[PDB]
Amino acid sequence: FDLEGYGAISRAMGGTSSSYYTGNAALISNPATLSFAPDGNQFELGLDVVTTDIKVHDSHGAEAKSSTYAVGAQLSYVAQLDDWRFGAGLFVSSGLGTEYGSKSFLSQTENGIQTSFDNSSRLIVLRAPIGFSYQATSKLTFGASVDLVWTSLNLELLLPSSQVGALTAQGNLSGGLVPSLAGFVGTGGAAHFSLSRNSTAGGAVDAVGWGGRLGLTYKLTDNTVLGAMYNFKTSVGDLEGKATLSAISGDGAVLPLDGDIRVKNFEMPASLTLGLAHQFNERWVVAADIKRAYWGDVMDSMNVAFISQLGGIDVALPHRYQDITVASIGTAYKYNNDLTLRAGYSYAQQALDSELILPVIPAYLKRHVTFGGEYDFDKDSRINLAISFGLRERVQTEMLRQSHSQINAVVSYSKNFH
Repeated sequence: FDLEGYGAISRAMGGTSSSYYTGNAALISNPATLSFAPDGNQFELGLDVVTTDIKVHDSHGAEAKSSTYAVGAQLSYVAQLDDWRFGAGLFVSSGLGTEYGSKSFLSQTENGIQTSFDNSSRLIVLRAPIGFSYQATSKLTFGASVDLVWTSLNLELLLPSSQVGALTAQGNLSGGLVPSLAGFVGTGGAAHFSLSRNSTAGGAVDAVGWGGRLGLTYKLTDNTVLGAMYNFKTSVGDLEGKATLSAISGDGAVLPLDGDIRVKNFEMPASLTLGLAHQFNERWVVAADIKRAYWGDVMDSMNVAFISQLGGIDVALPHRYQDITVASIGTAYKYNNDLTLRAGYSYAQQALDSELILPVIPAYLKRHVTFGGEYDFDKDSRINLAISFGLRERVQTEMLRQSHSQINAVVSYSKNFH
């Protein structure tokens, strides 16, 4: 979602972030970094663009071709008040997700009828940090940040009867409606969710949250820095909106019901990263961070409740223990006095599998490989660059094979106010 450091610049160097100037994006990173910022007041201005490519194939020529793009932004201004550095920003990750069309084997009944229903998802995060960085000694900086959050989810899932069957079997599905139209669907049917309503005026199924953050740094040597930060599991609230469940019979008939979803305990990971920035040269600077996503850490259940005039349906997915580890290294050579060149590789590696291959919910990529530079044309104006690579992956276990990749591409601009 954003466990990739973030920063037009912190993206260029493998996602590294913990101990070196990473731009104003250190507000959602390590706010202690903001103390390595030029004097006066930096004003960052970022524009993100991701595209994503998913191929799903199984039981012969299953042909699910998704290929969306998303687009984010960055409006930030970190201001220096002596040893204090105050700052705030707006950050966007809008359009992220999937779209398969209503032509897919994903849009065929469990018995195999081509439905007109769509398979697609799209999320919109809206972080808004208020942060500070505090210079303390000639060797140690500290920073915190707190952010209001706002998420918006539209999605068009379809579940071939047997999946629903498995969900009732597990004890995860329930509700008035399950008995009632079990026979209308019938083994060989399918139910289909559609929370659309992107008109936020409607319901949209959206929520407000609160993230947190704080970190530090140590100049162990004069040519070596020592970063650490703990992102808090962001307390997202309930996603309440308006959706439309639609059961589908063996021969292709459709009952459209209209109600309200309430998604509960969408667990976001707390994370703790550590690393360093050795500088054995006045061009060659190199960063290396390890990150540990404190993932599954509460013993709740994500609870999706659909309530209609005709009764409720309800799904409860437990919070399995889980966690990931992103080893990220990055590099920035100074070709000249106006030019830095960055590159980075990073390898995430999660444990305990959790291989619930959800086509409409893409999975985090392990190997990333990123490049990028910087260029000055004003010295009080400045402009950063990055591109990263989601490296080819296979994941598969109903039987389903999926193979997908991602490709981020950022820009930002800092007009400095001395």
